[PDB]
Amino acid sequence: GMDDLTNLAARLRLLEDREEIRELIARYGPLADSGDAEALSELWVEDGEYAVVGFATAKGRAAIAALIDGQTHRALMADGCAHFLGPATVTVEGDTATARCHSVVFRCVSGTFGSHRVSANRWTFRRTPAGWRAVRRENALLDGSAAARALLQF
Amino acid sequence: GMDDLTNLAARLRLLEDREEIRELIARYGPLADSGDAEALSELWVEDGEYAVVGFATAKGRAAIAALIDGQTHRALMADGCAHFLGPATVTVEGDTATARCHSVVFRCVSGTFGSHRVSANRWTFRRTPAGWRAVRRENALLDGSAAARALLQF
Amino acid sequence: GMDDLTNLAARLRLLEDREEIRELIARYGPLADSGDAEALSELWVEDGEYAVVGFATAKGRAAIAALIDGQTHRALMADGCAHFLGPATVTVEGDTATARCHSVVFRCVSGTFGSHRVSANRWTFRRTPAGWRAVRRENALLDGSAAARALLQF
Repeated sequence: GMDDLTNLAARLRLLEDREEIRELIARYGPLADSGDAEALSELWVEDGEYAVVGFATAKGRAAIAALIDGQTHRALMADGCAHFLGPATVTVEGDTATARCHSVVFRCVSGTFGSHRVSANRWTFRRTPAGWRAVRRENALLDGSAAARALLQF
Repeated sequence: GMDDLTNLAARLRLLEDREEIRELIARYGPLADSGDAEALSELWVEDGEYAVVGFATAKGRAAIAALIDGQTHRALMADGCAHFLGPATVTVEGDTATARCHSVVFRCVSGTFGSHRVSANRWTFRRTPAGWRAVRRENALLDGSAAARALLQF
Repeated sequence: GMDDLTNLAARLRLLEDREEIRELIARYGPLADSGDAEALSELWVEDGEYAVVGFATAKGRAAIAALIDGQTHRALMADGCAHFLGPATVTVEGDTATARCHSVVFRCVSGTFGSHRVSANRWTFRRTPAGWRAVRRENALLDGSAAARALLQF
């Protein structure tokens, strides 16, 4: 029955699921920008992937952590950077979910700030015994590329 | 009584309302950037409006879809663009609601990214039998214009 | 018992807490950009603080309001500005909470838009009888400074 105890519990769980998924996505940028490679990698399942058009795919937590520990990212941190992910649209289906959002990498160059990359992202998630975790993130530049538009599309 | 079943149901409904409204707003940019004109227009009620200072107002779903199908927007998509809407403040009052947020249109020009427009937005919504839908969106540039500040104000 | 009435009430309260805290943060930028100094200051407890590296700390609501009423901020509003705060990560612990987010100040200069400041923020909150309120906000530029990275870190 609508508004009975079992119904409220199901509806609350759905809100909790969505809020957990949004929290994962909102933690990415702070963790990246502070260099917390291990914790960032732990947003994903152990064999999670992070794919970017024109890059080698990072497969598994060690590889994802190695992106944050890597030269290029560390140099970006030394310049000054923000990995700014916007509000996500989220769809939950049982024990899986999908989100889409934009991301901008802001970079400080010569004492002024600019937009180093502007991208689309599509994320997938699954419910694990320890909570929701990312399964795959795909990212592409919104530079006219076809892939970026496809990542956003429903 | 606080925390009784009826009270929990009312409080849960309010959270659901706010999350639905935030989800509408978060879907706008992905739908715009992927060119999904029909679905974007369906964020609004049938006779919904989208007003921008110094532009003709788009009235009705066909007119709102025609903005995304239009030359100017399609050219922006070919350049590479992100319609980046920030987190919204939301106020629900019964079966209506209001939200305010910022939006930035990022555009790729000559292989680098910039901020093509930076704007205020005020959105109104109503509860329909099929869920929350937008009624009116108003937008103005944060270029010193009076209208943009008024859109944000409480 | 999981999913009993008392358990649902506790879980709902936690969602409400997080949504209230997110709403405080989402109101900051609209209030700043519209010049609503009083209401902006009332996001904080009476003796709340707003600290920015290399600035005098604003202590108390009058001082926080005086930032928005101040010359520098008013000139920024006349140029055209957006105080764009991204999605926050939020952790609630009882009657206190912490959030981290990015902020970008967009500014219109000579009819085009740019990123005037890009910053890290760490916010603390407490539950008051009138709802959640900010206690301290700290902000630093993501220009390579150590403080900005520390604000983001978990």
